Amino acid sequence: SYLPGYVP
Amino acid sequence: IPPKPAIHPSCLPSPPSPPQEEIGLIRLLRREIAAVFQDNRMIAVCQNVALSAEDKLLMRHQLRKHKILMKVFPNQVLKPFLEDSKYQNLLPLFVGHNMLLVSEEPKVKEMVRILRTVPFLPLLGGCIDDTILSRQGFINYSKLPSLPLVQGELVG
Amino acid sequence: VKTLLPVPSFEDVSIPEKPKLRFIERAPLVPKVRREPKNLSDIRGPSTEATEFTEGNFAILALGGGYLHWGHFEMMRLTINRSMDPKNMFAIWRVPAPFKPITRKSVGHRMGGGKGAIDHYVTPVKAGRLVVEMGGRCEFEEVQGFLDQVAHKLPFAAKAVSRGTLEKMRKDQEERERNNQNPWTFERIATANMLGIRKVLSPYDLTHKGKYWGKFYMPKRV
Amino acid sequence: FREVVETQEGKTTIIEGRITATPKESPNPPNPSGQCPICRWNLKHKYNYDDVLLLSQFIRPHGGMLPRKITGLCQEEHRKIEECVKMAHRAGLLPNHRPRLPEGVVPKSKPQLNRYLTRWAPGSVKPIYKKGPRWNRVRMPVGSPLLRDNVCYSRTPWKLYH
Amino acid sequence: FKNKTVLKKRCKDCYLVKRRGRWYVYCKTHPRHKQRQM
Amino acid sequence: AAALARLGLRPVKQVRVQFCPFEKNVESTRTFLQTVSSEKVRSTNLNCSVIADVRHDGSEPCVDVLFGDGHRLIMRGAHLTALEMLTAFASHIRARDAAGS
Amino acid sequence: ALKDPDVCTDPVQLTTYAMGVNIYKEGQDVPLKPDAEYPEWLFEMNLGPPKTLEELDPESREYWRRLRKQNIWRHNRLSKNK
Amino acid sequence: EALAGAPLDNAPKEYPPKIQQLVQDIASLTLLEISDLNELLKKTLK
Amino acid sequence: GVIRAIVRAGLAMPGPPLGPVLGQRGVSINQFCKEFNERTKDIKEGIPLPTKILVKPDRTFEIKIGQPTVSYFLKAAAGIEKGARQTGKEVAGLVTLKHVYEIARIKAQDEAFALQDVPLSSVVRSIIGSARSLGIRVVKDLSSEELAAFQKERAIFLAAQKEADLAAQEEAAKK
RNA sequence: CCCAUAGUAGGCCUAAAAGCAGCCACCAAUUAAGAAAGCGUUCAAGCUCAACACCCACUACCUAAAAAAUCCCAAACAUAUAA
Ligand code: FES
Ligand SMILES: [K+]
Ligand SMILES: [K+]
Ligand SMILES: [Mg+2]
Ligand SMILES: [Mg+2]
Ligand SMILES: [Mg+2]
Ligand SMILES: [Mg+2]
Ligand SMILES: [Mg+2]
Ligand SMILES: [Mg+2]
Ligand SMILES: [Mg+2]
Ligand SMILES: [Mg+2]
Ligand SMILES: [Zn+2]
Repeated sequence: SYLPGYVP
Repeated sequence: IPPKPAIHPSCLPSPPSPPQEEIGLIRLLRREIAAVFQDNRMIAVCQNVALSAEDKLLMRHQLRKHKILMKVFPNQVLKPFLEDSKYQNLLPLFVGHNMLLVSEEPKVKEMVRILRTVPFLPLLGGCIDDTILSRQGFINYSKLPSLPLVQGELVG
Repeated sequence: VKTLLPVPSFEDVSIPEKPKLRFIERAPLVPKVRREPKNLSDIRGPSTEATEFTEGNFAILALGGGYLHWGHFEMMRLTINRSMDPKNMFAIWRVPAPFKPITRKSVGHRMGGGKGAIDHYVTPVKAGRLVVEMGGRCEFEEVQGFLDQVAHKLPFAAKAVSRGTLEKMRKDQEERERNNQNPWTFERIATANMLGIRKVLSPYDLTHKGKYWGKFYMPKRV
Repeated sequence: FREVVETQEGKTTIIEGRITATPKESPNPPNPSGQCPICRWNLKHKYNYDDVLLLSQFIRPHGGMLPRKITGLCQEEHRKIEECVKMAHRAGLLPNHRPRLPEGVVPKSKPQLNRYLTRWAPGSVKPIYKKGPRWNRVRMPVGSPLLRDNVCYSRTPWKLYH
Repeated sequence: FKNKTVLKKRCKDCYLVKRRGRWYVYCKTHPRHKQRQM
Repeated sequence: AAALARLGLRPVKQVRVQFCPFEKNVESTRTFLQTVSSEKVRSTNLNCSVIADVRHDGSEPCVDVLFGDGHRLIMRGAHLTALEMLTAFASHIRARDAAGS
Repeated sequence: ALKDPDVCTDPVQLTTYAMGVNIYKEGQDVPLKPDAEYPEWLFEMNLGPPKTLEELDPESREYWRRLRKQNIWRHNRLSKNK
Repeated sequence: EALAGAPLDNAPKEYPPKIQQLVQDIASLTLLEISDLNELLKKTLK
Repeated sequence: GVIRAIVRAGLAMPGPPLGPVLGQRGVSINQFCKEFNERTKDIKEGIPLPTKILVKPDRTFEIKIGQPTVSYFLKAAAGIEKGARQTGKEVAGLVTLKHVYEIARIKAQDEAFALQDVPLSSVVRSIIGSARSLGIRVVKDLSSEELAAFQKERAIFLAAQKEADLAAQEEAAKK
C-alpha cells in the first residue's frame, strides 16, 4: 500500500 | 561548479563486480585435496588447537612413526570441494582452525593413544573406508579386532 | 589464500657514478659588478622551463614562485643525501645555482644616496617547475617521505610528485574545466572585457586566467 | 533480538542466551532498488533531529547508536543519524533511552536548561568573552553541517552559525 | 602534557581520544608521550 | 588469549568443554576452546586442567568451570558468542581470586 | 686459542674419501661410492643460481614461494624509510 | 552420491539397507550350497 | 628458559663467552664443562657442536648435543681452512655432490631435520645453499687432476691478499 | 585481531659482530615465516613487523593554533513557497 513516491 | 547527478550513485544498484580468474595456487590445492580423499582411506578431522611449535612438531613426529600425516588446507578451498562431492556431510566440522589426520592404512588405535596425552585436543570426526564416523565410532573401530580374525570369525 | 601480485623489477635501471647531489656555491665563479633591477616578474606566472621529467621518476614540484638562496640548497642537499640510499637512488638539480644579485643598503641609512651593494645571490623559481629530480631502483612511497619533508621547508608551496601523480594532477584539472557547470569563466569575461573588467585586471591575467595572483598559484581555479 | 540472563542457585552460576521476538521490515517499500533503509523509503534529505520515530529504530535501549553493518545504512546517512540522535538526547526527546545507572546512584539535581539544535556537548564549550569585529566575528554554531543538503522549503537557506 | 599543533603517536601504546573539545594523546606505558592539542 | 593470559587461571581448578561438532550451533564453543587451550593461558596454571569431551548425542554445548573455592560457572553457548563467554569467564576469575585472598 | 681442527690437503685423498664426515676418533674415513650406487635424484639438482620466476610453473608451490618472497622484500624496502 | 551422516551415539543401531538384502538372501540358500560357497570363501580369503 | 650456543668439542671453558651466560642463570659453570667435556670425549677436539641447555626452576641443567655445523663439514670436505671474504666473485673451495650426500646422511640425524621426518633430498638442497654462502662451488664430477690445479691457483690468490692486506696494515702505521 | 619452529651463531672482518657496527651472498627445511623492516643486548638474550591458519580491521592518506594593555560589543534568528 505504498506508491513509488510515498514518503513516511 | 561540479556536476550533481539527480540520484547519488551509491543509492543506485552497483554493477556486479567483474569476475577474476582463480589463482594458480587454489587450483593446486584442489588437486592435492582430491588426492587425500582418494589415496588414503582413513581421514580424521581434528581441531588445530594452539599447541606450542615444539609440542606441535613432536606430536607430528610421533604420528609419522605410524605413517599418519597431518595435512592442513584452508576452509574456503576445502568447503567448496566438499559441497560438490561424496563427503558433503563432513562440512559442519570445518568451522575454525582444523587439520586432517590421514593414513593409507587405518591405524586408529595407534593415533588415539597419542591424542590422549593432550586432553584438550578433540578428535571431531572422520571418514573411514568411505564411511563417515563420529569420535565414539573411532573409539570402537579401534577396539574392534583385526580384519583377518573377523574374516575367520564367520569361517569359525 | 591471500592473493599475491607480481612486483616491478628495476634490474634494467642504471645508477650514475655520483648519485648524490653536487655542492652548490654561495656565489658564481666570477663575481658580478653590474647591479640589476628587482625584476619581480621572474617568479610570477607559470614556468616555461624544467616542467617535465628528464632522467628520474620522482621530484619536488613547485606550486608557487619564490627565490632560493644558499641556505635552501644546503637544506635540500644534506636532507636528501642523508636520507637516500646511494646504491639504489640518485638525485640531480633541476635549478641553477644562485646567480641573481640582491643588493642591500647598510643599517641606519635614510632613503636615497644611490643603490646598495650586492649582498647575496638567489635563484628565481616559477610555479610548475621541478626543483629536484630523483630516480633509481625505488618506488615513490620510499622517497615521498623525506621529499615532502624538504618541500615543507622551501619558501614556496611545493609537493613531491611522480610521473603518475603529476600526469593525473594535470588530467584532473582538464576534467574540471570540461565538466564545469558554471557558464561564466574568468577567461571568457576577461578576453571580451565584459563589464569593463579589464579596468581592474592586468594584461597578464589574459594568459594566467585567474589561476595566479602575484607569486601564488591557485589549483582549484578553472 | 537476543538476550542474556544469569541465574544463581546453590552458589552455582548459569548463563544462557534466549531469542526474542524480532521486528520485521514493513512490506512493499517504495524504492526496492534502494541500497539502505533510507533511500528505499525516499527519506534522504527529509528528516531532522526531531523525527524520533525514525531515529529510535537505529539506537539501543540506553541511547547508544547501532553498528552500520547491522542496520545496513550508508556511511553518509549513518553519520547524520548519529548526529541527530545526539541532538535529540540533548533536547529531551528520548527520555526512555537513558544511560544505565549502577546500583546505589541517585543523580543530583542539576539546572534544567531547555535547548535544541545542540551540536556540541555542553560541558566542552567555553564562553565567547571576545566576540571580535564584524569581519571576524566568533559565531555560535547551531545545528549540524551534515544536514546542510536537507530539503529547504524557504528562500533563505539553513543558517548554521549565529 | 605537551601542547602540540600536530599530534603524533610515539609508540604502539599511545591512543588518541577527544576530550573537553580538543584532541589528546594518552599513554600508560610512557607518560611522557602525552600531548595536548593547541 | 592475550586478554585472558594477563589475568591467569590461578583460582581455576578444571575447565570442561562439551559440544557436538556436526551440530550447527557450536562455533562459539569451539572458539572458546581455541583460546583457553592456548599455550599462554595454560601456562599460567599448570595444575588447572582443560578437558574437551566430544559428543554426538544431538545435545546443546556447555562450558563447565570448576574453581578451587568450590563454586561453578556454566555457560550454554548455543546462543552466546565467544567474547560474551570469555568476558563472563574473566569477571568470575577476578571475583573468586579476591574472595580467596 | 680455540680453532677448527687441521684439515688435510691431498687432492687424491679428498676425492676418494670425505674427510669431515667422520668425526669420531676411533672411526675411519668414509670412502666415496661409485656413481651407480648413489640415488637418481642426486645428479639433477640445481647447482646453478635459483630458477627465476618466469621459469617456474604457476601451478607449483615453488612458484608462489618466490613470489611471496619478493613481496616480503618489497614490504621491507618501503618500511625502511618510515 | 552423498554418504549418509553419522548415526547418533544414543540412537538404536540402524543397519544399512543394502545389507538387509544380503541378510535375507543367505537364509534362502541351502546349507549344501552355503557349504560349497564357504569352501571357496575360506580359500579366497587366504 | 632454554640456552642454545655453539661450543667446541672437548674445549669448553669456564670463562666467556658462555661463562657469563650461565652466571646470570645461576647454573653451575664448572659442572657444565665437566659433563660436556666428558660427553664429547669421543669426538675430535675443536669441532663446533650446537648445544642446547635446558634450565629447570632449581638451577639444574640437562645439556643437549647436536651434530656438527654444515660449515665444518663443507670446509673439511674441501680442504678449505677459511671461507671466502667475498661470495660469488671468488671461489674458495670445491666439492662434489657425493660429499654433499655423505654430509646429509650424517646431518639428517640431528634433532632439527629428524623431527621433521623429511627425505634426504630436502637436506641436500639445504646444504647447497650453505655452501654458496661459504663461496664453495658444488660440481658434479671432480677428478684429482683439476682439484690440484684449482687448489694451486687458490694459493696464488691467497698470497696476493696477504700483500694487499699487509699493505693496508703498513699504511695504517704511517697514519 | 591473530600468530612465529628450523639448516644457521650464513661467510668474512672483529677482542667479540649470533636476523639488525661494517663488506659479500641473500640460497634453502616445514602447508606456511625476510640469511631480516623497526626497537633492544658489551656480544648474546628479549619485544614487534612481513608469513600460514582464522575470517570480512572489510578506514582517510585533500587542510591542523593562538596572546596586550579604560569596557565584550547592535539586538536576535537554523524550517510558510525569490520577491
Ligand atoms: S540513502 Fe541511498 S544508500 Fe543510504
Ligand atoms: K613552505
Ligand atoms: K652482527
Ligand atoms: Mg618457506
Ligand atoms: Mg636463519
Ligand atoms: Mg658467523
Ligand atoms: Mg652478520
Ligand atoms: Mg632473536
Ligand atoms: Mg647490534
Ligand atoms: Mg642486507
Ligand atoms: Mg604478523
Ligand atoms: Zn606511548
